[PDB]
Amino acid sequence: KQTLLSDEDAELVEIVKERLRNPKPVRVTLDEL
Amino acid sequence: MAYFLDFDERALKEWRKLGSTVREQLKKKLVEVLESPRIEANKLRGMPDCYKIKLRSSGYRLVYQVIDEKVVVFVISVGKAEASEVYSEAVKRIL
Repeated sequence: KQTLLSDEDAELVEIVKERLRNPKPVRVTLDEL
Repeated sequence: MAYFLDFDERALKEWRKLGSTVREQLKKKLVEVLESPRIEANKLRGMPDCYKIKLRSSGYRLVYQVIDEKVVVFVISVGKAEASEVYSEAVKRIL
């Protein structure tokens, strides 16, 4: 089949977990963006 | 919106540093996930709670996490990250 996920994901996992430990989420909507 | 929208503080600044039309594309890809965010096709490799959306032509991407407890799409990363030049440039410290 081959995966839809790839070697890009290998980088995205380190970025997400990095910020995840202390990102500070701000509650918004798309209309206000 | 079924799911609410949340953004990482760094990610707020991330959309500001990229093209205006680029962020709007991401926003529309967000309105659809805010209805149904579990797009298993776009799942990340390692984090089952996270998915990646990407812009076919623009080359930018967005990574979000689906928080069911708080019912919110929490975008963690916005901008360009990739596979290609990650290998090409690789490092800048220890060769």
